[PDB]
Amino acid sequence: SMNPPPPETSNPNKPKRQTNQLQYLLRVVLKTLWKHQFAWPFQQPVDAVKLNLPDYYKIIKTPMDMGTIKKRLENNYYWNAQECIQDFNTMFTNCYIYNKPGDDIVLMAEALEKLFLQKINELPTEE
Ligand SMILES: Cc1cnc(Nc2ccc(N3CCN(C)CC3)cc2)nc1Nc1ccc(Cl)c(NS(=O)(=O)C(C)(C)C)c1
Repeated sequence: SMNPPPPETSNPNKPKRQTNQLQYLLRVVLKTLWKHQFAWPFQQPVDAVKLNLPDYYKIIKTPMDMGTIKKRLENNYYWNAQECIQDFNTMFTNCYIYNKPGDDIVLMAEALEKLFLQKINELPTEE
């Protein structure tokens, strides 16, 4: 009957940077996925109360979504590109853990993940 608080998106004491790689992760990677026709189920934390999935946050213990990633990038929350890439991978993996192969939600994640991988293949060299 309860959703957890969302993942952290603000922390003044956290070491953080703007790098050219992190800029690419916002301007290219996040922007490309966000505009996709299948983005919407991933644009905010899963509301497991509204979806009637009482097991969701009992099974998915490291939730992640693109709304959170977008805020983190906009706030320059990350230290490096790998931290942000990990958030995307957590989001995709969580989808495949929770759902059945071939479910619509899985097909949607797979389309986003394909694009993600194509974009990160061209992640620029740092600095
Ligand atoms: C990120 C994410 C990961 N996993 C799941 N899993 C999930 C599993 C079973 C359901 N239900 C269960 C019983 N219902 C009658 C059918 C769907 C919903 C979501 N959702 C996610 N987001 C999400 C957000 C908003 C909505 Cl409306 C949905 N619904 S949906 O998946 O059915 C679809 C997008 C295909 C319409 C999903």
